[PDB]
Amino acid sequence: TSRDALPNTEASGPTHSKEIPALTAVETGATNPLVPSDTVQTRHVVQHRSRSESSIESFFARGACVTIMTVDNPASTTNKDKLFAVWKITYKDTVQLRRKLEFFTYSRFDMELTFVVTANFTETNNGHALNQVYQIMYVPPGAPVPEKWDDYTWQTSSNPSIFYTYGTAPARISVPYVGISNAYSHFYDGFSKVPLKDQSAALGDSLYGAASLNDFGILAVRVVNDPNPTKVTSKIRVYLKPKHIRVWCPRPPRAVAYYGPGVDYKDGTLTPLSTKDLTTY
Amino acid sequence: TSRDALPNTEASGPTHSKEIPALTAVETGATNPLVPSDTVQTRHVVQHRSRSESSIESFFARGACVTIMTVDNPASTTNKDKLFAVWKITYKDTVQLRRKLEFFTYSRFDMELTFVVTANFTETNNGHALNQVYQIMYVPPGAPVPEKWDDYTWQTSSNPSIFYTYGTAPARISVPYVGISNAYSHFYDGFSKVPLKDQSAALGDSLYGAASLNDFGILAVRVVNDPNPTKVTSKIRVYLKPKHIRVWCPRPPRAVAYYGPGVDYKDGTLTPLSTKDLTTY
Amino acid sequence: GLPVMNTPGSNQYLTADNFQSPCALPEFDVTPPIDIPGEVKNMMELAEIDTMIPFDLSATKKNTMEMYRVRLSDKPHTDDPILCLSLSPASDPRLSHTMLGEILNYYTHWAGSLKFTFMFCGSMMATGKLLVSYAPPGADPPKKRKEAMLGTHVIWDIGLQSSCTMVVPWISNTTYRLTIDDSFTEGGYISVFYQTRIVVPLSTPREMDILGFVSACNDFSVRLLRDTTHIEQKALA
Amino acid sequence: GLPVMNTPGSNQYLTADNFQSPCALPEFDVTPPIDIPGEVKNMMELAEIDTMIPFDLSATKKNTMEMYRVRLSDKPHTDDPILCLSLSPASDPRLSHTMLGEILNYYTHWAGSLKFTFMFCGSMMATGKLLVSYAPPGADPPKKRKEAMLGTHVIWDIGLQSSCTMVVPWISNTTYRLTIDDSFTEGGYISVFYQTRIVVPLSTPREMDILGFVSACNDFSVRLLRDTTHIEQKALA
Amino acid sequence: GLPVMNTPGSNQYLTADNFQSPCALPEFDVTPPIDIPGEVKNMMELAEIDTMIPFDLSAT
Amino acid sequence: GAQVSSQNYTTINYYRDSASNAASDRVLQLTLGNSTITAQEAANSVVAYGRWPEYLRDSEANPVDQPTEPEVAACRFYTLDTVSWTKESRGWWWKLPDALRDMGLFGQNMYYHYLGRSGYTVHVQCNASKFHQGALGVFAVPEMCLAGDSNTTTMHTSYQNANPGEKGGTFTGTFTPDNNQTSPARRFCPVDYLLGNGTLLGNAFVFPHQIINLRTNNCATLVLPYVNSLSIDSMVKHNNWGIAILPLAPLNFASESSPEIPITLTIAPMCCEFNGLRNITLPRLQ
Amino acid sequence: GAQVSSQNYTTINYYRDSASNAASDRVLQLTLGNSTITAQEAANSVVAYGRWPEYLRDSEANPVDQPTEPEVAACRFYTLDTVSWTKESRGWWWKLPDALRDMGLFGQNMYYHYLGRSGYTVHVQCNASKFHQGALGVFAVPEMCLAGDSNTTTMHTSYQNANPGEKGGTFTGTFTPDNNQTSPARRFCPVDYLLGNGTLLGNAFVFPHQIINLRTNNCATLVLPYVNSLSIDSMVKHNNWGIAILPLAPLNFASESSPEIPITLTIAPMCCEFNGLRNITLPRLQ
Amino acid sequence: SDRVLQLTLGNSTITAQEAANSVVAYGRWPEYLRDSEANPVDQPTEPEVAACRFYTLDT
Amino acid sequence: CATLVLPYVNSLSIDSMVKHNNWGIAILPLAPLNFASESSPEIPITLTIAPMCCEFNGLRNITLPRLQ
Ligand SMILES: CCO/N=C/c1ccc(OCC[C@@H](C)CCN2CCN(c3ccncc3)C2=O)cc1
Ligand SMILES: CCO/N=C/c1ccc(OCC[C@@H](C)CCN2CCN(c3ccncc3)C2=O)cc1
Ligand SMILES: N[C@@H](CCC(=O)N[C@@H](CS)C(=O)NCC(=O)O)C(=O)O
Ligand SMILES: N[C@@H](CCC(=O)N[C@@H](CS)C(=O)NCC(=O)O)C(=O)O
Repeated sequence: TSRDALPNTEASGPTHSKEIPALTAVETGATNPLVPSDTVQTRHVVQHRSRSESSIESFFARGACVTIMTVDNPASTTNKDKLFAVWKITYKDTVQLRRKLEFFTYSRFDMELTFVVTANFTETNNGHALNQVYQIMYVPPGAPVPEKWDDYTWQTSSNPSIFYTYGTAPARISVPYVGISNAYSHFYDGFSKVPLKDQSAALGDSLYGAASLNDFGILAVRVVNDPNPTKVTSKIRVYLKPKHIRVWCPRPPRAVAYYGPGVDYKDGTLTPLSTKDLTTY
Repeated sequence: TSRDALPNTEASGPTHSKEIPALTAVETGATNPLVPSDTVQTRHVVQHRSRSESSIESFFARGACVTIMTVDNPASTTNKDKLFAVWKITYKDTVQLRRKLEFFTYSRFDMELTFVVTANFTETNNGHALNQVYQIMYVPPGAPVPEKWDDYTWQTSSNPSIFYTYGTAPARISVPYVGISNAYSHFYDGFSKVPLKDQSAALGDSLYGAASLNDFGILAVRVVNDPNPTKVTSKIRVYLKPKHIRVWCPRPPRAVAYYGPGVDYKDGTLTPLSTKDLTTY
Repeated sequence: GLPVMNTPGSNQYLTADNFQSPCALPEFDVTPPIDIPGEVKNMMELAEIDTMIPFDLSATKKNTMEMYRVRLSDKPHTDDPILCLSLSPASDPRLSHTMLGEILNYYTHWAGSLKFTFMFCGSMMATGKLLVSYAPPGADPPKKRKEAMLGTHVIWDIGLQSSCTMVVPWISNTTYRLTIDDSFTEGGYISVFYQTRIVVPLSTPREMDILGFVSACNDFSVRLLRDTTHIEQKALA
Repeated sequence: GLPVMNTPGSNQYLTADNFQSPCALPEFDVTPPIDIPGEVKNMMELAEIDTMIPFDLSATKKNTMEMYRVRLSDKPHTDDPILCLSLSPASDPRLSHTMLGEILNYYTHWAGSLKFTFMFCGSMMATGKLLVSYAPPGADPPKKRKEAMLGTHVIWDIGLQSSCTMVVPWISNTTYRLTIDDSFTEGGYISVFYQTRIVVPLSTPREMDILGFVSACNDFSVRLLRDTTHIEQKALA
Repeated sequence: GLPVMNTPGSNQYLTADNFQSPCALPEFDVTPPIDIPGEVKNMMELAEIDTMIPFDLSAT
Repeated sequence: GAQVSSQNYTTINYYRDSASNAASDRVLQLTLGNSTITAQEAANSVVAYGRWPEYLRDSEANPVDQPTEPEVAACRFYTLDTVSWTKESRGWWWKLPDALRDMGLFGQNMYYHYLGRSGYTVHVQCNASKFHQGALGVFAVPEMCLAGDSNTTTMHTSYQNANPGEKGGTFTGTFTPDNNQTSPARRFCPVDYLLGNGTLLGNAFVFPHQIINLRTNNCATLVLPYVNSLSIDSMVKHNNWGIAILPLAPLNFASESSPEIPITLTIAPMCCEFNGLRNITLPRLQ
Repeated sequence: GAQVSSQNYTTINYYRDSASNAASDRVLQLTLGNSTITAQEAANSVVAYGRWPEYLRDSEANPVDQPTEPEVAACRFYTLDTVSWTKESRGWWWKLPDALRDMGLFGQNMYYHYLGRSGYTVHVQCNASKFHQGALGVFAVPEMCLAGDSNTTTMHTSYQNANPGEKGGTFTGTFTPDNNQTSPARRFCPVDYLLGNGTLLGNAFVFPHQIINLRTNNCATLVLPYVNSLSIDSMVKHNNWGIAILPLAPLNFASESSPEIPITLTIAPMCCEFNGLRNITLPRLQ
Repeated sequence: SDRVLQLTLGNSTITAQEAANSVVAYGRWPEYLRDSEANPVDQPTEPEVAACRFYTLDT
Repeated sequence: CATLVLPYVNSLSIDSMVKHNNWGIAILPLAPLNFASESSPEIPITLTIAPMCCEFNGLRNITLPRLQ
């Protein structure tokens, strides 16, 4: 197991032999597996440290913010339309979890989502409001998307929903692995269409690196109460925790600022390293 | 066990012998282990008292305040920056637990932290506010420190955090022993640098008794809500309980007022004893 | 799900409670302990060590080094006391700042026997005999050897062994005594007298000092942890 | 129903907690996994791979390809160093952006031995001998072969095998070292010197390059996961 | 009584949850079922029946 | 029904879904079909991830119809063009299976079917004299995505510019953003020290790789299995591997100011199979 | 899985981390190396905490390289300077291993290595006549930290003033704050009745100690093991022990107004070992 | 085989790829002084790794 | 390169290292150095020496010889 201790150090004395473990060849493509006992005299040490905290499960066992959505309940004495929020599910709106995940090419994991809701008043008027309730609805691809805050789509005969009362514990749910491949693709080197000579130029065009492998629907959030005389503005923060995670094909981590949802970089951000003299400690 | 009763008293009659247990020599460095039966005639007593309440576990089984942090959510109709609190973890901001701990030189213990939050209004204006939520984030050494109340550092992809809703039970967490030595050092008689003759005077300078053994990061606290038209000021009290505690090398307790984080004392505070005549009861 | 009912005491914080809470650093790799000398398992282990008593808290001797020394001389024999001390180990100004007193000031109840040790710091050419007395409470405090001779006492002959020990046994009406000044749980009185005088030859100092120490016996215990008045604060950090 | 009492920590959200929650898609039919090459079980598996070191971070060479190459020549023998490097794998500008440094910047404590590998990229007609040295902290950093010769060191003879490996063993007072610049947990110094000079025949280049790599040994570990300063953001999405 | 701690997701309503709730009509005498022809156990049973295709969706 | 473990402690699962639960070496000879390769100065060979290419098993097959396995007709060594290494070179890249789209019967099978999969053997050849110096790094990257040349749009590279074929592309030392809004070029701008995708070159050794050092060896060999998140896929839409060659140390010869040597590539498909036969595809490649 | 105990009651652990769980004598002879000591008026000897010095065991060793054990070359008695005890004396202090930094090969090994550890034997010698009176208290303090002389800054004592060497320092009867803001002295101001660290002298008997009473004995012996929160450490940055000598009863002789007697100290390292060899350290000690 | 050599003493190592083997003078390896040949009577000092190591002189 | 392993040789079991030298190392050109057609070639020669099985007796104050 990951909590198993690391190997002990062994005592070694002076040596005089033809075999040379120090010299090697890196052109082969391998790494020399030397231990301290091959170059200096060492003593016997009983090892106690372990690598339990660097496992893949431990490296991802935190909740990371993936988005902040905004809703409001407007004043009754205005003409503004009530605002409801729509968000397309993705982990690429933020940088920390994105950088942690893109250490690898493929991954499988179950997900755990937590919702933290906060609210505030917008006008100095002493007007009041009663406790609010929020509806969070998951709309998979191909399902009807709401257009008004109170149209029929919110009946949720088949779409799962959460009803959350303000001031209680933050909401939480769990999701399984729901991909149509055998693993999630962090990178995709291809297109979705192949242009054809007979067809027109515009009929074969598509974006580079975009595929329907990464279409998971949207989350729609509304305030279920009817408007009060005073406006109330609310923000919902979404936190994502991956669990039971497996990864494949490690990659170097990002070194420059992210620019969009691809591997593109922006001019003026391509100097990640600082100055240091060659013979200075 | 600590709840075992103390030894019984034994009956003793008159004595007439050469052996003298009363006379001794304190120059050796030991303490004379006399019992009442060695100097007076005693009766038989069955003992019932025990020393269960003076053990090391019992002596430290209370929650002690270690700091009070201050945050606020300002008015929407002002230009003041929103205030978030930063605190460097230490038990030396207060005196009671510090004095209790400094009875000894070294210690190991797990920790239990409890957070008690209170809030109030700052202006007579009848303006109102909705229930607030607080984020408490632990930033270990070397991690990025927040500079604004809503910058990216609060995404907490890897830093543990607590989200607390006002009006609920006080928050609580537990921590293991997290030192880089084999025990905590209450005192350190040394420096962190050794000055060198070749180098300049300023390049070797360091503070006396300061070492990186006692660097544990900071706690950052913010209000997650957006500002209301009225200002709300909140204070958070932190309470520390050590459990599973072991100690080494007892020391005399502090007799004069503490002055800074060292063993230094201030002029005008060096008279802890009161007056009493030699031959007065 | 399961039907439950909330009882009084829900959502309170008691600083003496004992409950489990979630861990903020799961799977942390804890450093193992080593064998360090000087481990302590009980606070009563520190009270069984003798510590010097500041007997002479005069206006000119207190808060100096002279407060630990009791002066003796070779004057003609007298029946007046050398020192007087009330048995209040936590509230007596001459006993409250010893190690035993410091530990007692964290508790409310104490019980057990005590031992006082005296050391003589004169020349090897000096001789004398002293009387160390303890009197239970209820009567007048002794002021003459005649009265002190009726309570518990030891006669100390100064020779090769330069130290004497006197044990104060547990004689109480209650099972525990309070760690404050109280008439219902008063402890008694302690005094020292000349049995004979101090005798020296010529070419020897005629004045000397004695030192005193106090500690607890193996049947000593305390209870009801509390807070001390020996430390305070005005500003945070 | 059952009488219960709520304890502190109720209705809080700790991002490191581990609790069960209801499933939003019950009875979902999950796709089974296949056998893909390149599965990783530990993050320390990625730190045991050698990665090139950008030694030459000059104002004109940094953020280019020339920063990975260390220049050597056939000049007369000298005792001055070729490169100097402080053992701070997470905070040294020349080590912080290697794979080991990137992984270390997600943690607070590290421990274990390291290995540095050097490769020579001259002609087959060139010969020479070099000295690779590591010095524990406390004294002056070496600036001459005379001083560097007193610490740990290897002598590299350039022949059919064009690579050399030098292991830096774990020599620390604490059980773990911090991943920041710190005087109490400083690591030591590393340097390279000419043992003899570089010798070439006629019709051969007189200047060549060497490359360097760093990786961890099998007794290396980290702890206290944290956040990095190597990525930031200003606007959402 | 028993010390308990409330976790995130308390006092929420998830429309896909599966929990027990109290019965509003206890001791009700339920009518037994009879054997009716045409019982369906899966929705895929209805997809395995052929249905006519409207091929010619002309404007007329 | 409770589970007892050690830390002991007890755990119980409340829900029916598991998601709810809380967590010698110098000498080499290769023979494929009617083609052979010999090498006398090799640094051994690399098998990517320790996995040899293989055929698709019944317990992992998505499509239901009978696959096609050309074998010797397509599993053979094809030689691409030869590039010239000078002192101004920054590196070259190729995509697989894009570089073999016009190679005998392999290309025909690729363009006649809808699904296909295959592994590869890559052999890079470069020889010089004992008075030359230099070093090349050869890297095989799964899902080698490159950055575009536009700072006003992202992911706007055209299908034609991302699939050059057997000629491949080259890295550059500087990033030049394209500013023609009327006629955007829609092509990659890969920078060498960023590996063309925003990551430092020094870390590229996480991928399978080898080094050709002119004083040690003159050839490199990489054996690549099939890697993807699917069992089989479309070879005309998606590239599985990318080959990148970069000068780690610049080329130099005696005292000449303009030395040059050729570099050649030979690639062999392995265990290739196809599904979904129809009329042939005719892409717009210009 | 529940645990039943007595008060009976039942407890269950919910979490995987244990942190979450709710809680003859007068005569003496010593021989080390080529050095010997004899004593005819001793009060026995004290072993601090009942632990004898020992070498570091394999199951507690942090560094991995082979340690150095000089043994007889460094484990031997060194005599420091001799101080004069008069009627105006307040006491003296020394730091270990700071007082042996210029003592034969022990100092050389100390300044050539990076890590070191050792125990000690301390022997204090003071003799007088049968017509003298007085008493000395000798205390060994682990982590003996002293207070500074500044009331505007804290922990500002310089490295030079905190390491006097074999000469040591002295206590004072009064606290004198330093007021030179331009040229701060940066030195300790240890007060005798506060033991120099804000704690009452009468309680100093919690530390290992002995008493020299002029009418009983003339020497004291303390055996100190290695004490620290680490297995091994830097001897040039950190002092492990402090020795403090204070007059418990003032010196007096017949009727003379100015008696004086010498006090001598002899210290022997024990079971000392070193790690991390490099070039020698050259501290700034003035 | 004879061309290749590696030596390790204390914290110092040497490698060689073109050697002509090595010579042991008179066929005798260094050793410590035995009890049956010791003149002085006091306990000797054996620094070992602290002094048995490779030192490089000038060139 | 050349490697020589020297045991301790003397007419005594142990001796004074500051008065008496046990070994001498001599390096001589058996054939003169020559390179192509250059008239002034030059190459460096380096020496590395390691004590083995060293031991000492008779500890006292340190010796301070007159070496200039
Ligand atoms: C009403 C509350 O019910 N919510 C239910 C629910 C169900 C399914 C949901 O979809 C989860 C999709 C995620 C597991 C996808 C995460 N990943 C996997 C890889 N990936 C990605 C995105 C873009 N480019 C590459 C990869 C992602 O964004 C969300 C919410
Ligand atoms: C978001 C809530 O998560 N909080 C997590 C957390 C994790 C670790 C934390 O660090 C705990 C460090 C303490 C155990 C250190 C206490 N001690 C040990 C000795 N010591 C000290 C300080 C100064 N001088 C001497 C000793 C201390 O201050 C704090 C909070
Ligand atoms: N727009 C309607 C109110 C909306 C309404 O009643 N919607 C019905 C039928 S369209 C519904 O299904 N609402 C869904 C819900 O809000 O729960 C009005 O004029 O009041
Ligand atoms: N300053 C931004 C708001 C702050 C914001 O959106 N921050 C994002 C990206 S910097 C974030 O990561 N916030 C962290 C959080 O507050 O949870 C604004 O002008 O509204």
